[PDB]
Amino acid sequence: KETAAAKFERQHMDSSTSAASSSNYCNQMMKSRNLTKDRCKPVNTFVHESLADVQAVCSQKNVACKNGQTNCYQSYSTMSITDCRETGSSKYPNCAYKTTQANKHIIVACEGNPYVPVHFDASV
Ligand SMILES: Nc1ccn([C@@H]2O[C@H](COP(=O)(O)O)[C@@H](O)[C@H]2O)c(=O)n1
Repeated sequence: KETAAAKFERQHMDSSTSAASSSNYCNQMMKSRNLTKDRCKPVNTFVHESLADVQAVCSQKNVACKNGQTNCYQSYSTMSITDCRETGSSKYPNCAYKTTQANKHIIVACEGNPYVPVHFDASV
């Protein structure tokens, strides 16, 4: 279908912009990245840093993932991110999201060879 690494890039990377522009940023990106195609994905984070900088997190601070696995890594520094959260009124297929732009550390799960990000765990 799509490799685990390519799925993570499509769902979470937005290196083209340095930050969310408007309050309509999530509504647009969630659709263009096809995250509202069968349902409205409730939460989704987009990272505004280069792909190389995001893949480097895999060799930074090892921490437990929310599920208890230990292949999660936190960035040593803060990164520009956009948190997208479904609104209380939102109803598929008319998905509506609330956009929050912020600078935070990210936590990702990595796997493979090369060892790259395959899952977005959280923003701290
Ligand atoms: N801060 C967060 C928390 C979760 N997520 C996304 O939400 C999805 C489900 O998250 P949980 O597994 O934490 O419920 C993850 O697959 C990840 O893509 C996110 O993108 N940003």
